[PDB]
Amino acid sequence: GESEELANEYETRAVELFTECYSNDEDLAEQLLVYSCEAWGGSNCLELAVE
Amino acid sequence: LQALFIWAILQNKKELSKVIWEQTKGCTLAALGASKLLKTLAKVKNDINAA
Repeated sequence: GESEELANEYETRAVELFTECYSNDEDLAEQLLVYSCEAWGGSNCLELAVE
Repeated sequence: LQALFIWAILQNKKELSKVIWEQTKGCTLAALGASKLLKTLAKVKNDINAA
């Protein structure tokens, strides 16, 4: 139950930060969507949103 | 005054528009014409923030 609540909190946080980043600039937010963090988990922001 | 209201209303100024709206004679015609212009310009697909 605690890990489910904390999961909901961080997915809300990711959505709300990216809508700010897109609203202030479009091109650099589309730069953000495709980057791999030099192997964070070895994946992408959009791919982790999908999986 | 309706021309300057079109000027301020196109630019999405949102607060100069009300100040100049209060000075206008044809008030409800101004509000309906501005509503129609902005509902058109909200359909332009590039730069969705301005939309």
